[PDB]
Amino acid sequence: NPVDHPHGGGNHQHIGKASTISRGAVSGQKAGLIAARRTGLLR
Amino acid sequence: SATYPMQCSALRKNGFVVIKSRPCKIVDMSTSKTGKHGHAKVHLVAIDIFTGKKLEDLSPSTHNMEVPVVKRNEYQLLDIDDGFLSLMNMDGDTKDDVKAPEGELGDSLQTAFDEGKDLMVTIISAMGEEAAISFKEAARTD
Amino acid sequence: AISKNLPILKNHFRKHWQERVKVHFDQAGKKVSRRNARATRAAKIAPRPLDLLRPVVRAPTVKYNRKVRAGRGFTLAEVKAAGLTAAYARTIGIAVDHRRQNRNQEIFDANVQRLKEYQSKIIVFPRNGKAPEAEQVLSAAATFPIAQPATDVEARAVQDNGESAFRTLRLARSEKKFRGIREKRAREKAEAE
Amino acid sequence: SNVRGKRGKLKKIQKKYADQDETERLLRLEALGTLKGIEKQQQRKKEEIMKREVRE
Amino acid sequence: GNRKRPVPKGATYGKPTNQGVNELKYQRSLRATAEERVGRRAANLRVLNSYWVNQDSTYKYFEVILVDPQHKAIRRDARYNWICDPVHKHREARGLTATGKKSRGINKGHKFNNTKAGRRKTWKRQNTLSLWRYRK
Amino acid sequence: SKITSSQVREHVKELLKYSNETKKRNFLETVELQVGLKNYDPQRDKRFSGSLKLPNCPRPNMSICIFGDAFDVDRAKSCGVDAMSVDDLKKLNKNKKLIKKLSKKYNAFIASEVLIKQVPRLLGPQLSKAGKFPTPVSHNDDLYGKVTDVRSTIKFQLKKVLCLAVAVGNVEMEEDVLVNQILMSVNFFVSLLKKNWQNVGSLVVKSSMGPAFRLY
Amino acid sequence: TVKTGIAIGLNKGKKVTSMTPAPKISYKKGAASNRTKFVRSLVREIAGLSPYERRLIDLIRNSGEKRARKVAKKRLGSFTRAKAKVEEMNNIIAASRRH
RNA sequence: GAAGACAUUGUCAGGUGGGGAGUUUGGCUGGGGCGGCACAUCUGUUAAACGAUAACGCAGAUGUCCUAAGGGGGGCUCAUG
RNA sequence: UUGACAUUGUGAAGAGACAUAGAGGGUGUAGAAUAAGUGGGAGCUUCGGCGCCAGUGAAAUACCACUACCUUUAUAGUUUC
RNA sequence: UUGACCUCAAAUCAGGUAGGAGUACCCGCUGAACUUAAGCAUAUCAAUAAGCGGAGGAAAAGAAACCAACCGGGAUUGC
Ligand SMILES: [Mg+2]
Ligand SMILES: [Mg+2]
Repeated sequence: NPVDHPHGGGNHQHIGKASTISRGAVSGQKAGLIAARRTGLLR
Repeated sequence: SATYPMQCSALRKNGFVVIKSRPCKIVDMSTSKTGKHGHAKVHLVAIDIFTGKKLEDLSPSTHNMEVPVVKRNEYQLLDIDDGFLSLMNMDGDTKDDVKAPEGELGDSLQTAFDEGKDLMVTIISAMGEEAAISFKEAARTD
Repeated sequence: AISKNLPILKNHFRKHWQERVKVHFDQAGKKVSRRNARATRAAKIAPRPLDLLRPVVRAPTVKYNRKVRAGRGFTLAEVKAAGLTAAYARTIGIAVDHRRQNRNQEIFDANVQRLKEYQSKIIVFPRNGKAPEAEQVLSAAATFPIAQPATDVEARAVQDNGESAFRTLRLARSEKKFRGIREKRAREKAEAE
Repeated sequence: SNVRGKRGKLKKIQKKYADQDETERLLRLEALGTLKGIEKQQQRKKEEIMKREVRE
Repeated sequence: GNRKRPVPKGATYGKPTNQGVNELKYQRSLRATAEERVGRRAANLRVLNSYWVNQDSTYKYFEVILVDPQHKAIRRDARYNWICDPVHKHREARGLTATGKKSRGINKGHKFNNTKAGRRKTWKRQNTLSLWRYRK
Repeated sequence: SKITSSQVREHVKELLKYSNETKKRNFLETVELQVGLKNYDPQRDKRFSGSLKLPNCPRPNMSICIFGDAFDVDRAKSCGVDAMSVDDLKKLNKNKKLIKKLSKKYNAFIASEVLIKQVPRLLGPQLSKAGKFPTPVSHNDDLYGKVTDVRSTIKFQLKKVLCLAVAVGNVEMEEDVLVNQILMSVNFFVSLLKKNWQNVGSLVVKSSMGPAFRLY
Repeated sequence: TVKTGIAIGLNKGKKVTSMTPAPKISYKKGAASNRTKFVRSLVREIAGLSPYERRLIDLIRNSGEKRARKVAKKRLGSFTRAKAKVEEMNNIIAASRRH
């Protein structure tokens, strides 16, 4: 539920905004990939 | 005044808006109801005329957005030197304040002036900054 | 809220004003206890007159300088002119104020005269012996009343010499108004080589 | 170093990247993609000179 | 330094005029809280005065003078036996020392109309409604 | 204004004292104002350009050519000013050496409203490169009046160099006229200049064959 | 400084005969005594100068009293204290030049 | 041992900051919402031959333009056939 | 998170920026030559020589000043890194 | 070696003192919101309620780094 997490809520299970989180984010916001330089599976 | 207010629903495609203090020209408009009871929200996608960047936004439809005054003006080239065009107005006025275009428009204009056509230049004014957008050739009055 | 043709009221009752309401039910009882305190104090100081001698003195502002009233205490210069030290005056019942000054000779003379009459009227007992009892009065202020000075006589001769007393006031106000600009013009005239 | 904003970058390099061998640095730069940007900027400069020559 | 408002995570639960947490200042002085801690340490003594001796970025340093009201040299010596009167218990806690009166604003003058006989005393005096027997 | 009229009067006095009495020259000496502007960038900032017409002429005798039509040439016969027709300009046939010779011949050019369109097409851009471009004239206006006007024109244009110079007037004029013209030229310069009287690097008054005098 | 007798003007007020009372000793609180002058001179000799006073000495030596007064007005509270401080530092410069 | 007048700490200043706080989120209306503006105005009509007179009645219009397209004078007569 | 001030003392070097005192300097080609640009200038001359007409060159040459950009020394200098 | 001084300790050392209660009134700290503004955020409620520290029969203040501008007044408190 959206009261419990930033990712919670919605009529479909989806994140909403981007899951890469700034290093300057605050407690309660840092849920996801913190300060990611890149994402995805490299080949 | 330089700029005047307008309503989002009063806006329509190929019109000028102010987004983040930039003169922008709309390419896309889309309205979606917020909630079943509520008013629709306007999503605006626009392109800056000077820089070419894409700027978008979402406002209430009843909200008022700022709109610039855009004037397109017609001039004849005199010289292209040091990246600054020199233009010639009807009644013989001359301005050299316009900087030359830096893209493929500027390259095509430079080649056309080098090989010697009489070139008709359209320059636009919006919110105190000046640029050249297009050039043609005078079919008559050679 | 706002209504018919009535004056605009300003009633400051938007705090918890009912927590601070002082109704003086004890006016009569407080007066009775106040008289009881005065009587027991007089019995405690049984020869002495229940209050010190106060000087006559001129009231401060321009609204009240036409009147004269009672002060806190006598000046040290006044008690030295009366011919007794400040400590001795305080012991024999004269209020002394160390922080007021004498700039007015009439007030100074009135206070010196008032001290002379007080020293003539009192009886000072010896510190050791007989104590010749002397039936106190209760108010040195009532035995030495403050009298307004007579400023003039009630009938005189008319002395008119043609200034109308309005032109004089107007010219005085005008020269005060244009004082400093005239010395400014005089200074620049003097320093004009 | 005289130009503005150089010092702020220098502080960072000293703080965290001081113990980097050149080989390690090169690998990191490639992964970050910084190297590609430098190359592109240089390429654009080469392009500018080329255009002038073509006009001539 | 300042006094941080002791609220959990900075939430004040009120109007935005009271949302300040960081730049709030304590109304008493560091000298005052220093001598108050010294009085709590030695409750059998009486705080007379205090003075600055030193400081750095983190601390301010004071020296507190205290007098023992049970010692016979202060029970006698009439210049100082006024401190043995029970109305002088914890003068530094009631703000009766020099810096306490300075912080309470006790001074003569037109600049001290709010705080001259006590701020709360004057507030009660001019917020009282006075009604007489024969209503004026 | 940082510059004061009494200081201008003083500096004009020793300027005319040197030019007239002590070392007289056979040619008539023009008084020059040479300015340099400060904390300014030609590349980024807007390039200011402006013109003013002085009441008394700085240069009465400077050479001017009138490109003109039939009516303009017929009036130019009465004015006594040199002119070549549209047929003459076509006879020139865009030859660079001869048009460069014409550009060095004539300091100023006056052209008709009709023919000012094809003045670039017949002549090319070397007039804009030199900085002598023809000024428009109409059938209604007087040619000799506009010759007097162009001879009294003062123009400030930024270009690329951060220093400008104009000719205020002759040495031979009267002192109050010279003071008034140099004051109105400095006022016009600071009116064109943004952030006025603080982007003024230096103002120099000089006479032809004369030393420089520094006004701030 | 006598009054005029009328209610307005420059010296308005009632004419009363004056007394010129004896001067109060508290009116001479800031007066300098010989003993405190001697103490102040000795401790100035012992302690020397503070760093802002040293840089003020350099400002009178180099940049003049106007810049010295501006810096002293920034350093101390008011312009009056700045003027007095610059005056006494100029006295120290003169005395050290005599030394 | 390490580090060193740099971190730390204190006070100001800029940035970031739904992690959190407080608050707001027009009206008319043949229910409300969408639509429209009947929300400040103007012409003709409804309008019942003084005036006034309603509806989300009908047909339209306004947020400008003009140093003359203002003021005075003189001369002349227009559309059309 | 970033900057300033304080905590915060003690020593050496190397750069940079201003103030105001003065010096010198500018080579694509063509063109008699080494063209930093501007603006005046048709006469200036000290040689009776140099410019001007004329050659070339985008830009023309004497004789004047101005403004940048460089290098360059010094101060009981002012300072920053 | 011995005897001092300074500073810091230990004693079920000799003798004392503080805490807690009460809290109507008093001296301080800390500190809201409901409410009013016909909405609401500055404001208001209120320098209040709640919370904390400290006294007495009263407390506090109090003998001018005052008020004034007059012919000057003269500690504090209260009406
Ligand atoms: Mg979700
Ligand atoms: Mg704290």
